[PDB]
Amino acid sequence: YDLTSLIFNQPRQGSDKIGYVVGTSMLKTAVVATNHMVYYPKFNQRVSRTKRFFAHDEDLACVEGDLVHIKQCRKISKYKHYYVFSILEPNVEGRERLKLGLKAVPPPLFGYPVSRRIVKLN
Amino acid sequence: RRREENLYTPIYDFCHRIREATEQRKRFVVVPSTIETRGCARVMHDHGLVAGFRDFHNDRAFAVELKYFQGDSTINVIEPCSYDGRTEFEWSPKMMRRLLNTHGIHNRLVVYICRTADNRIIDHIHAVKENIGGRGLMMVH
Amino acid sequence: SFKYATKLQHDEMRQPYYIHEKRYGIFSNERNIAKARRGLPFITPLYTKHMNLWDTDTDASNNRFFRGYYYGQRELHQLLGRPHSLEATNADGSNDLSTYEANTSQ
Amino acid sequence: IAHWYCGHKFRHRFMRDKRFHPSLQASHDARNRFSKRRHFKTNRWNYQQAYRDMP
Amino acid sequence: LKTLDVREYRPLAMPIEFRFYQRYANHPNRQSGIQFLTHYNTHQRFRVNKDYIDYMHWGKEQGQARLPHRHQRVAFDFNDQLHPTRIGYAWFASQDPTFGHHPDLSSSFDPNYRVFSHPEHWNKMFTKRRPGEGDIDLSVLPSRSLLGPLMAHSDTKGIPYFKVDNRGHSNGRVPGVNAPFFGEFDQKMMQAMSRPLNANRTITGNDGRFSKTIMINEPQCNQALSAKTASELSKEIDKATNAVYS
Amino acid sequence: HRSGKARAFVFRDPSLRMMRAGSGYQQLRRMGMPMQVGMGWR
Amino acid sequence: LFFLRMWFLYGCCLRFVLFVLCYYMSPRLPSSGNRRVLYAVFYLYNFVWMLRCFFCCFIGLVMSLFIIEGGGFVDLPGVKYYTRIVS
Amino acid sequence: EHPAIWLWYPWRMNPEPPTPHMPQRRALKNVHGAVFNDLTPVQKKRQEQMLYGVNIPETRQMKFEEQHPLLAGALRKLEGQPKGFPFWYRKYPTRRHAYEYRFSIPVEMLDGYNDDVKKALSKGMMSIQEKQFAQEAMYMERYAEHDFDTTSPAVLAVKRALKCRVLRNHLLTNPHNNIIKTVLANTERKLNHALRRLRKVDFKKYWEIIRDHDVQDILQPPNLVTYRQGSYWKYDWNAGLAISTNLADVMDPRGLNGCVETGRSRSEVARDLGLSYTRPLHENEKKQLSHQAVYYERLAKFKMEQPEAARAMERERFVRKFSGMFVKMDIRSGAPDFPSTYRRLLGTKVVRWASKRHGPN
Amino acid sequence: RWAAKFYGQVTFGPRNYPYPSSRWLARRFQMKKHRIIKRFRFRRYKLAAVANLPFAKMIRVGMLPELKSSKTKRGDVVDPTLSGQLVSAVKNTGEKRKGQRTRPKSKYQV
RNA sequence: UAAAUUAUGGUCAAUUGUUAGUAUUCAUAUUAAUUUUUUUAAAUGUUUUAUCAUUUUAUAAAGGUUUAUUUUUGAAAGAUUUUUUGUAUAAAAUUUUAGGAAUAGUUAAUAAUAAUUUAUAAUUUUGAUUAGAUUGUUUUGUUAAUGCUAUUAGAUGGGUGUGGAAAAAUAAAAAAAA
RNA sequence: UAUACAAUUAUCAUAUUAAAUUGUUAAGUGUUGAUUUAACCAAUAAAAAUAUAAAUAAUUUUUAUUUGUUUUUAAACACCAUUAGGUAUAUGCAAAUAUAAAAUUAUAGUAAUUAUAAAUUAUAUUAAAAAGGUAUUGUUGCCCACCAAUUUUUAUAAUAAAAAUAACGUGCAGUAAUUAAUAUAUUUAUAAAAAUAUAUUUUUUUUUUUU
Ligand SMILES: [Mg+2]
Ligand SMILES: [Mg+2]
Ligand SMILES: [Mg+2]
Ligand SMILES: [Mg+2]
Ligand SMILES: [Mg+2]
Ligand SMILES: [Mg+2]
Ligand SMILES: [Mg+2]
Ligand SMILES: [Mg+2]
Ligand SMILES: [Mg+2]
Ligand SMILES: [Mg+2]
Ligand SMILES: [Mg+2]
Ligand SMILES: [Mg+2]
Ligand SMILES: [Mg+2]
Ligand SMILES: [Mg+2]
Ligand SMILES: [Mg+2]
Ligand SMILES: [Mg+2]
Ligand SMILES: [Mg+2]
Ligand SMILES: [Mg+2]
Ligand SMILES: [Mg+2]
Ligand SMILES: [Mg+2]
Ligand SMILES: [Mg+2]
Ligand SMILES: [Mg+2]
Ligand SMILES: [Mg+2]
Repeated sequence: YDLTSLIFNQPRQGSDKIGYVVGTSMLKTAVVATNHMVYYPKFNQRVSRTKRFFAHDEDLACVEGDLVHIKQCRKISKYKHYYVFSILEPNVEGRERLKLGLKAVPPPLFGYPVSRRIVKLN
Repeated sequence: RRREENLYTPIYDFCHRIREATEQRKRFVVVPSTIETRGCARVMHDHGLVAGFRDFHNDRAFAVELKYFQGDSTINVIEPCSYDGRTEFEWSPKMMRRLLNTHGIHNRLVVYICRTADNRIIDHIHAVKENIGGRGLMMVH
Repeated sequence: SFKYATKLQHDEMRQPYYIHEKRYGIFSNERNIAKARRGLPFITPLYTKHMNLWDTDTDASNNRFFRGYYYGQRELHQLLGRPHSLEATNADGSNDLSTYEANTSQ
Repeated sequence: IAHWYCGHKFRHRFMRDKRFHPSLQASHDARNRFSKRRHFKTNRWNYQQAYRDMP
Repeated sequence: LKTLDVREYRPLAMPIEFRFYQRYANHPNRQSGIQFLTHYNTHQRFRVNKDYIDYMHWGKEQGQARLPHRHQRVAFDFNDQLHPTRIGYAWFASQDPTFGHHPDLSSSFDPNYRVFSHPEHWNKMFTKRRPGEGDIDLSVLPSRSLLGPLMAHSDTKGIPYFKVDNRGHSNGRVPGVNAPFFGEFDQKMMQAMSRPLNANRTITGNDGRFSKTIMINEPQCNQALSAKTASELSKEIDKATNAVYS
Repeated sequence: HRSGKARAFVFRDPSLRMMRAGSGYQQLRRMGMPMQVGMGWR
Repeated sequence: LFFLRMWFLYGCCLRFVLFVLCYYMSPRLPSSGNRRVLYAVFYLYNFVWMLRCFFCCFIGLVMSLFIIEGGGFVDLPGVKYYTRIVS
Repeated sequence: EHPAIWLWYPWRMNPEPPTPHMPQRRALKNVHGAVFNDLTPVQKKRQEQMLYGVNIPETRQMKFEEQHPLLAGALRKLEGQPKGFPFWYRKYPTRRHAYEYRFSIPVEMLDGYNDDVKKALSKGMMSIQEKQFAQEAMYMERYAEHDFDTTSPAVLAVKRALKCRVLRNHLLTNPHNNIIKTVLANTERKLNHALRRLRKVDFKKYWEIIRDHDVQDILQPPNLVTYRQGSYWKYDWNAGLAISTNLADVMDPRGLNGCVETGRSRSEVARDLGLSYTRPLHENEKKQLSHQAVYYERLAKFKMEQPEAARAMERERFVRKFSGMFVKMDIRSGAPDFPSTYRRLLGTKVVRWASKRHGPN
Repeated sequence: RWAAKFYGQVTFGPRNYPYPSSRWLARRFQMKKHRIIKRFRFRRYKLAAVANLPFAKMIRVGMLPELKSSKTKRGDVVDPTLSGQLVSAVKNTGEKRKGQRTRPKSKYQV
């Protein structure tokens, strides 16, 4: 019981997911971040976790930062069991940003954390 | 103010307002006004744990008038059901029915307030009457 | 509420078997029992959950687990653009309708 | 609390339970709960010109 | 360290703060206590970053220096007066001609009023505490200088003459303040919290242990009872009167 | 004892202790929440 | 209960050990005397551990292996294990 | 020479300073950890344009004349003559609206006074704080939806943009006041909020604000980790603007939805209605696709014109199918993730893979 | 700060004890801290943390073969280039160059 | 924002340590266990057949796996005179170590392609991969109780690939074509 | 061996809604010499004063930013050393009590606990009256480190670390305790510890409502 089952009647658990598109570096492939729910009966409370999926968009509509509906399907490639069923919210700003030749979204400033100290000046 | 701290609820500090105002023997308390809060007040005033109450249709708050008898209060203890808003306790009808029973004798002495699917604020006695389960709010006696 | 009700080995403490039929069709498991790899360790998952708790069919009105506010319903209301709060007028999380729901007959 | 789990003291058990506590979980605001301090002051001397493709 | 006690020392004293720490706090800056009955955003008075209190100069009239000032209190005693309703007598013309100024109508009453507290407003911490020293904000106490009234003195009369303001009292027409006041004063709040005994909220009531108050509320039509309201009153009257404890 | 466990000032109302237990693991097992994916008892 | 004193029982109630040395040690004041301490050996997962335990037992004709049980505390600091019988 | 070295004599509280010594003056970070040495030429232009003076746009005079032609008619009769009645009051709805002279004194009120007074209330005589408030009022007026609008996103974003520039150049001058470092960082955060709400309210204004004041550096997602989990895009969910688009003006909705009964995706119903939604492509995707489109023509040409080479390759493939690990497809062979479903083989039996996970799952 | 303010738990008194530490306890732990610090000084400890290296793992320079105090114990194995650079750092830390900021000096620093 | 009755209904929550100034779930208690006792297991030769062959007879050896294990009817059941269909291999959740860093026959598109196809690739600080320990999602014990504390065992790669399905090299207690 | 924290107030190290930052002033020569100090020794001595308002409240800064170490003595005081000097106070680096925690010690296997506050303790110039105890029939009371043997665990730094411990030899660190103690900082060293820079009372108090 969470948002996803609240909106959908799913034939099988995880057959529908709503998420955001994070990155498209792969042709006809949209990566999607999605939330699901965990219950701790000891404390009687819920937590939201998050998970990434590869979804198959033929025809390449999805721009990074789209709100998409996603469904379970035929095995497509090694990691893609999901396809983009519908764009709920497209990214209008991102699309106009692309049309001008710029990247959909600015690339994140820092990468993953390190245990070193990088001294890089000028 | 931070993460580890409990997440307070209008019910939580409603109960603690009343408790502290009862300890200082005050006649009036100004207290948070939400649906289930003034629900709780009407129920307490039904059972006579409280002298009176009013909502002035002021947005934030409304007021409760406390009752004292024989020099101490009419309220022994008043406690909220949950410390957080992130925790929600559900009361099965059989549980609310257990409360009513003290080793074979019917006990209405203590009152428990709860929400219904129907948005009603009820004591556990009417709840058991119509056999509906509800979400816990507070106990008082 | 006691230890005897902890033991589900009684049939009186356990959701009955037939539920799994009602969800997946009748005599559906006889298929699964003849499967190649079975019961070592795992068997084709047996779904028995009291039918008023089913996540698939039921919703916020008949099922108490849906109307839990701070994780399911909070997100839903943020998304749909209803005003919401901890202790609200409507059973689920919400003080009022959103703009779309007020302006459109569904 | 069984004494074999985690440290030899008791409080070590509750110190690893705080790792699983529901309202303590890692998110976009609270990050790197388990080693905060290895990553501290890591980029101080790393000079990165921010990304602007728009005037 | 040495794992044992080298000294055999048993103090017999049991200070109440050491034992029950749930109810008492000996830490400095935590002394203001747990008060729920304040108006601030924390029930813990000592985390509140707004009004820092002054233990030396405060609490003449309020008792302890921890407790809220007379004008900010959200809880009221039985025999103590509650807040004055601000005005900002003409409207008592219907009343007793001799009746003077009602005790609860005040010209100047500010629920938001900054009381001067030294540790906030005069802060000597960064200094050696010599006679002139410490940093002071003057925005708290109203200026007793003559500079103000001199600098602003004009031939155009004041705001009241010019009637610049819109609105008025925020509640619109108020029997005490704007409009005239008719009928009787309820000085205790007895009629102000009562429970409607009726589905129409026409008749309301207040019950003590052994006494019962039935009050007819129809201020619009001048307390003229309808057929339904009267047939209702004959119910509330005899159900109040045939009650066991009245 | 700055170094040691927090103690309640008074007891806890047992009735409330039983009211907060409604959604606990035993009640869930009785409702049938967890999927039975293995042989279980023989 | 003190659970770290039992380290060499390894989750067992009793142990089997072989005799090596027997020396004497003086207890913590104000208890004077000589406490007899037997220095024993046993093996687990092909590791040979030297166990050090309090000799309360009765020695008859010369014998080798003992049976070790853990107790409460004793006069002598540092010696957790006690002797049941000698075989 | 090569990495910095911290030397710590452990009896001392802290290490000795490093050998290369670092820069003598600490770099000034923005909120996200990016470094600005100085204002960018654009921001610099904004402050140089604040400093010497601001101006009321004749836009306001114009809409004043079209909306209240009578009042403007009166002022048009009376120019240069001292006025005892302020006809111009509609032109300046708010106290803040008149910035061209000190103390919110409208221009046409100075008609009958001394020229010395006129110079004493001029822009040149403003304090610096007053000048900031001037620039802020001008810009707030150009982006405001009505006169008294403050809290709306565009206004908020602009005023915070300005405040931010001011604090930035201030820190450029006098290096250590960390009070204002902190206030700059907080302002930058609230600016980030305001802008990200703007692009989902009206995006062109969002664009032209970024282009006027040159803040794109606080719209950059902070770090890859929290971005990959889609918590950067998760913001406009919390703000409640996620569904706010009102498509129909853009993006004809007919091909954005999937078929519930059919099961076909949105790309499918778009295919069927003969519509194409496709994001503009970079050169990557274009040259990949244009390389792939032609496979069959290249192949047809190959097997027509050069049969022997083909037959060689085919020999190798056909014979390969009989050699190799698995000859037939079973649950074991047809496991899409081999190392994942059998992890228990990975060290000992199966040496091909050194790790159990190469993908999301 | 890098080093430890305290050693062991210096504030142990009963709850609501209205000071961080009692005199007795703080004196005990002052003793232990004293012993440790004195050990650091006389053995001539030196630690280093180098850029572009794991930081939590600190090269102990006081054990390096050149700077080692003992004539007996085998010191440590650190890269030849890096160790040369560490030796140069320790050496040129010693004395005050004018125009540089004055930094505390001691016998045990050499 | 009013009370309620045609009256005990819808079937039992109930806590037992003789301590040693005080603060803090910590020795000596009961229940459950190991200490502790031969009233439930068991021996080798599976069996037909058309003869050097061909039919019947499919998950207890070990290794140590935490994003992990998933599947058909073509065998038998099984009934007509012969051609008989379609549905399956895919996923989602839950995943341990006090003091925490990078992993890799590697992602996605093309296709029954490429030991050198094309690409701005994939996993990771929302805790990865190695490495320790460990047989995973109806089984226990204590308890008035949200808890704490158990649950075995059984799926370990390929290399003339038989068979419906690899589950195929002692170790039954499954009647195996009169 | 298993067998139920708190959530109304809990002092050592995981900060967070905040208004600051910047100011060029002062002071110096007449003359024949015992100043300062409990006491020594070097040897011109005078001095560095001004700012309020304003900044809006909350929702994704936790790899970012931040908590008294600072160029210039040809300028002193002060401090450290001793007639021969050093140093003389926020441009590098530096997270860190203001508390989110589960019996003491201990680098998270060592010993079995520890910590704690009001009982009791004869001399402080009132027309005799205010006072502290790590001891517990109580100063002939207790305790503190180094300096040997041994015992035991390990994350082996001049001479490893830690814990048990009842010798020998130095002293006299602590109980307002013979220059009050306590914490941080820096230096110093037979050993407790000592010098200086800041905070502070688990140290004992001495008290001008315009003169
Ligand atoms: Mg149980
Ligand atoms: Mg003691
Ligand atoms: Mg005493
Ligand atoms: Mg053990
Ligand atoms: Mg003993
Ligand atoms: Mg897979
Ligand atoms: Mg392996
Ligand atoms: Mg020191
Ligand atoms: Mg096997
Ligand atoms: Mg492993
Ligand atoms: Mg899974
Ligand atoms: Mg799978
Ligand atoms: Mg083989
Ligand atoms: Mg902390
Ligand atoms: Mg200097
Ligand atoms: Mg040893
Ligand atoms: Mg040693
Ligand atoms: Mg002494
Ligand atoms: Mg001393
Ligand atoms: Mg002394
Ligand atoms: Mg000291
Ligand atoms: Mg010394
Ligand atoms: Mg010292």
